[PDB]
Amino acid sequence: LIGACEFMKDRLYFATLRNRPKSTINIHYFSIDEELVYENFYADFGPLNLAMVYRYCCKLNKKLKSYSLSRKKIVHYTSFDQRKRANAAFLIGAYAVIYLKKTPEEAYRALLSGSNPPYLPFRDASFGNCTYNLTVLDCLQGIRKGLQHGFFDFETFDAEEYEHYERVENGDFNWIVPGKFLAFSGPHPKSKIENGYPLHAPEAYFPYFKKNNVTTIVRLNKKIYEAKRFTDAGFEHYDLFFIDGSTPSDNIVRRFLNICENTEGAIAVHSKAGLGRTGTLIACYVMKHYRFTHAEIIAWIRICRPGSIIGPQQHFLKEKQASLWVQGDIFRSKLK
Repeated sequence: LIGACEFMKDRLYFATLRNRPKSTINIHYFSIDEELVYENFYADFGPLNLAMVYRYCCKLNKKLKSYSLSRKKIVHYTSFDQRKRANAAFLIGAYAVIYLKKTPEEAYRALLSGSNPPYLPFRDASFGNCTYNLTVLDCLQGIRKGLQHGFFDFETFDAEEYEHYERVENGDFNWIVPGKFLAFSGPHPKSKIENGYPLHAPEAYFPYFKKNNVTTIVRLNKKIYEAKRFTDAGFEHYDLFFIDGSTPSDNIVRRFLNICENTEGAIAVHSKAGLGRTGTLIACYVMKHYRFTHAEIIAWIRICRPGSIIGPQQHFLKEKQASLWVQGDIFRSKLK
């Protein structure tokens, strides 16, 4: 275990190993590299999504409470594939934050505690270069912030539901802020199957939305269904179009924040994929109202909905952070 990162004195370690190790009477080894696998869009490779973080933490907690392993060092290993290794490092750092009560900085210090190469930064889903480098530390800080503001709770998290509704066959949506924001791909005019691709019409969503207090739909992409189909059914509906892969005007950001601040229910936000444009505007709201940094919210939203926030949208959020924070301080003063 030379070079291994120690997370619990004489008890839990994170190791990078070129070949499969053999568990012994003294050491239990396990890897998730082939069990929890990131589903990529293009050259993005992580971070692993929230349900995969949950499944890891469940796996590890059971090992640490197991009688058969109670006298053993438990070693989470990953390989020399740096894209597997960054996700594996993210997983055990996140466990450290959630269950071992370490700060993101402590968890990350542990990840550097061996003699190991740096961890590769995560990147976006674009076809070019990505110069917004989302690090493992950023992802651990996003986890801490989500925990801090109750955006997830692994005592109640329902991974079967998460894994059900993320699928295009079941509507392709994810909660980003419980009770407040759901992100999804844009409905089509008719529920059907076209070239083996399942398409959902607005009405398909009504039961879930009504049951979960979705009062408002915000569309950010080109119109291919009549807004009336939602408003008839009782939903508020709003159009704030901006071009795929671009950043929204001040006017669009202003309008989005007013729409969301003036409902007490949840807002279902969509674009074409529900990734770039949708993630960018939700990020603006969460930076203003919860004071996430740009790195924390890009991490948090991608953990909930991989592929979210692309290309220039990333540097946009960094550029707008300071003013969104100010606008939030003003907003909260004018309360009371």
